[PDB]
Amino acid sequence: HHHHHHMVTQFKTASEFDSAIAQDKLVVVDFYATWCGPCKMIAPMIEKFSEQYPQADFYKLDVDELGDVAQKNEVSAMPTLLLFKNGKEVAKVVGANPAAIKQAIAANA
Ligand SMILES: [Zn+2]
Ligand SMILES: [Zn+2]
Ligand SMILES: [Zn+2]
Repeated sequence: HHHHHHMVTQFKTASEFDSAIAQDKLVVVDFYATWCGPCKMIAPMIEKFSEQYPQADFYKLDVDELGDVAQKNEVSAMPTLLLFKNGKEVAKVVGANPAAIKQAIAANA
């Protein structure tokens, strides 16, 4: 019954980031870079999760484009999946293990 899609939306600016995470719902943010190997390896999992948890909003952020947002959120390892609810970080999953990311989403959705 794949009658519609959910997307992993790319943040354009810091202000869109700030507003998006303010919501009263799980917001999942994949911090990546085009140079990042493990990020590409986990991209497929994150896309699938976005359509597995339609009650959460999924986004991605290119640290080459919004390195400032990355700096404010203390993202260093890559990929980093940051999860927020009501303006507050609720998980910070570091690295490329799909199992941990899945546990974190399931915990917070
Ligand atoms: Zn149907
Ligand atoms: Zn789809
Ligand atoms: Zn749906």
